[PDB]
Amino acid sequence: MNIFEMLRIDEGLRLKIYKDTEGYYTIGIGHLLTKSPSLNAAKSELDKAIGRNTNGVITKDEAEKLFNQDVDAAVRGILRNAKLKPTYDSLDAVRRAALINMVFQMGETGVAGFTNSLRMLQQKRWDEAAVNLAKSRWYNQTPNRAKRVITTFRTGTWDAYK
Ligand SMILES: [Cl-]
Repeated sequence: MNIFEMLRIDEGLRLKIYKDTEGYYTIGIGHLLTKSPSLNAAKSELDKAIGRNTNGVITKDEAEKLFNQDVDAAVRGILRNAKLKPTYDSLDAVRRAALINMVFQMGETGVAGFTNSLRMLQQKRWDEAAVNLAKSRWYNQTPNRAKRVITTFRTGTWDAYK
């Protein structure tokens, strides 16, 4: 198991424009297109992202390419962020994948807002961090995916994904 397989399980794969759990226009492996309610603004972003006239449909390779970019952007955003970087550097490899997962889903800003939980992860107080992470909108809205991520932080193994 690795970050790519983990995120592919959590996000799934759709080759046609769809709406996410928040109701936003998305495509591929969790690639957010726009928060705008316009399906046209969505198609326009999509064509911009792919570099061709897509009419809302992409191929598997195209989905995979967006996915490579998104993962790369996520890690990098973590490494340039004063609140995230110290937590990331402190963790083992499996738990690093859990943090990349949260950032891919909610963005750097959202994650940087879990101040108390990050402080608990740095200290390696696993059980305590798991309880604090669950007191969030994130956990209440996407509880099955949140439990998987939280279990990963708690255990430092890929058990929740096997
Ligand atoms: Cl893009």
